[PDB]
Amino acid sequence: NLKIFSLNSNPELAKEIADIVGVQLGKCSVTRFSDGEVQINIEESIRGCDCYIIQSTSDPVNEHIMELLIMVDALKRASAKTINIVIPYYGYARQDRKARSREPITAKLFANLLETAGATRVIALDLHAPQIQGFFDIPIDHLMGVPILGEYFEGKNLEDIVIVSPDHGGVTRARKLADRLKAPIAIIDKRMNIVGNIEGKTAILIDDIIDTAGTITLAANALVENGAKEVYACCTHPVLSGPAVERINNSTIKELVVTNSIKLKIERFKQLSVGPLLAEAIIRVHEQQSVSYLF
Amino acid sequence: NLKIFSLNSNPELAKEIADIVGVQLGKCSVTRFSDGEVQINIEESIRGCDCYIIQSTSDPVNEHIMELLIMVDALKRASAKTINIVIPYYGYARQDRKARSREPITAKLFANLLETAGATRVIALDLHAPQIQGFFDIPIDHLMGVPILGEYFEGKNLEDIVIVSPDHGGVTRARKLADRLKAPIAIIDKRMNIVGNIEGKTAILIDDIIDTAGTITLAANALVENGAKEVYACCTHPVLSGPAVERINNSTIKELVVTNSIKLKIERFKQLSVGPLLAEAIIRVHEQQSVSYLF
Ligand SMILES: Nc1ncnc2c1ncn2[C@@H]1O[C@H](COP(=O)(O)CP(=O)(O)O)[C@@H](O)[C@H]1O
Ligand SMILES: Nc1ncnc2c1ncn2[C@@H]1O[C@H](COP(=O)(O)CP(=O)(O)O)[C@@H](O)[C@H]1O
Ligand SMILES: CP(=O)(O)OC[C@H]1O[C@@H](n2cnc3c(N)ncnc32)[C@H](O)[C@@H]1O
Ligand SMILES: CP(=O)(O)OC[C@H]1O[C@@H](n2cnc3c(N)ncnc32)[C@H](O)[C@@H]1O
Repeated sequence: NLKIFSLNSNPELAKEIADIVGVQLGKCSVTRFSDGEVQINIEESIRGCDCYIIQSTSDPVNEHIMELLIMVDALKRASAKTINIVIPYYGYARQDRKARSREPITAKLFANLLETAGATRVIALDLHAPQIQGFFDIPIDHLMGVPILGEYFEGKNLEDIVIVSPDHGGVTRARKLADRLKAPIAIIDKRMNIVGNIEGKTAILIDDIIDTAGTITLAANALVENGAKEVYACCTHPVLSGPAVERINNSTIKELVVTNSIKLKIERFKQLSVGPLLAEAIIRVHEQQSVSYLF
Repeated sequence: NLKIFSLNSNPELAKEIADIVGVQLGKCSVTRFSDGEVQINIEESIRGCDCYIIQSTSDPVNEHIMELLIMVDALKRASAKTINIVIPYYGYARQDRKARSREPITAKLFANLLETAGATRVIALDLHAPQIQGFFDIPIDHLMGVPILGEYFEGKNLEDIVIVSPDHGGVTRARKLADRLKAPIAIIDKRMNIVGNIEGKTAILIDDIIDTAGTITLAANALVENGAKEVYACCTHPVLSGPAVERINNSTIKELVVTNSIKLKIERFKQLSVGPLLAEAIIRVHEQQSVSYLF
């Protein structure tokens, strides 16, 4: 049958996914010996079971990566039938090529590591570059989070919107959101110009990851300065490190909308859940049903 | 110790490169048996030599891919020291992810095939997606073509330029060319809107591949209709299949600028050579000098 294990990155999301699915989370202690080495106890036999491990490789990234790899090894040697990795947030996704000399392509190395450890398949959400799906030779399902952010805004009954991409590489994303809301797009062209008509419109800034918030807050204020009626901001993954919160709270962003792909105070925010989406992906993968239906 | 072989895709480019490097192309004939199967005769012993093969996997793509793989196999079994692949145009680079269900990720399979056949390293030019560099675990150098197209436009003394991206996924590229030309950018948003000020400006349309020319010609005419003084168009790889030439010749494109990464009658065009760029790269790879010196 189906066993779901949660590691340490996002226990809540895991529990939420297990409940939506209708099963109790797997019994296992994933602790740390006194020396910081990862210790793993899977307290119930799992021979012949299909295991799903839920882990975001978010802060601290290297610890979550290692306890994930170590867990995969434990399951492989314990005879799991399949070892399915559910990764709500894929750390290192941004290092997807040699942008400069002698740089590692970490997203690819992670992929090689996971396969070497023994992973059977991966279920990922809003990967920074969709080409990362090709970094694996094991099956990998890539879910989009935009439909979730889109539904929330549509329910706000907004009028006169313009979807804004905070930089050059986010235009495709901005376009997927514009499509769903039947709206135009404008882009921030920082060398900080604004390409597109944002005058008197409700601007929605969308990015995949919101990390330090420099570009996003900087872009918001400039949207307002240039005539936008109000600015909303959203992303799938709330990394929010450094002075992010500080910056967001002090900006002109009316509301920051994020998902719980990463565990988290912000004054004007709203966290949407990707629990239902992942749970449903899990069931379909497990009942061998079409996943394309989720798109 | 250095030997360069040309396969059938682009003999001219290969000879040009060898002339710059100063070697005579290696002795081998790649022909067809009466039934269509590749026959490969390597006329000289290459034991211990560093072999570089020059092949674009352009039309007919599957034939060029097979003769390349078969050549790699011949070299491997003939004891080449290294087998270095110079790919000016990487066919199948557009299938870099699962954009819709049950699709293959061909760019990745090609990479897996090349390594399986025995490739040591790859030198590629303007890959459709830079992440394709991470599809390999063998070393791969990714040369850029924009600087070549940029130099040629600066020599036009065009004023009031705007670089235009023909769609959402080409904005980063458009930006690298704008940076060069210290110019602004506009983008075509087809659901066919134009986001950006193109009124009375010389518009330069830039894409990586120009295949059927539907989007590009369609974008040109719309640029003109909306107030652009004149439109130029450029790309690195001239696939130009189908009714491309037909369409280009009949459009308002003042001049189509391409490179010779792919072998080619167009009325207003200009072909620039990537021969010098690839040749210097081969020399630096063989000598183990810095390749990043070239960027
Ligand atoms: N419209 C979509 N947007 C983006 N990619 C999608 C969409 N539809 C399907 N895909 C891709 O196809 C994958 C799932 O499809 P498959 O498992 O091949 C087929 P099945 O429909 O049998 O599950 C997803 O993980 C995603 O990568
Ligand atoms: N400015 C840059 N733009 C794009 N790619 C670059 C840049 N700098 C270096 N690279 C990457 O680094 C590769 C070449 O440098 P490396 O082999 O890492 C180091 P070396 O300079 O020692 O050769 C290129 O093929 C390219 O992928
Ligand atoms: C705008 P992009 O092209 O999507 O961003 C990729 C760049 O960000 C850098 N990057 C990688 N990991 C990072 C991280 N965790 N924080 C900040 N930037 C990162 C990479 O070196 C790469 O040059
Ligand atoms: C510009 P893009 O968003 O990178 O385009 C990717 C899509 O173009 C298509 N594509 C793949 N191979 C191609 C080919 N040789 N001819 C035309 N389009 C191709 C596929 O439908 C793929 O999902």
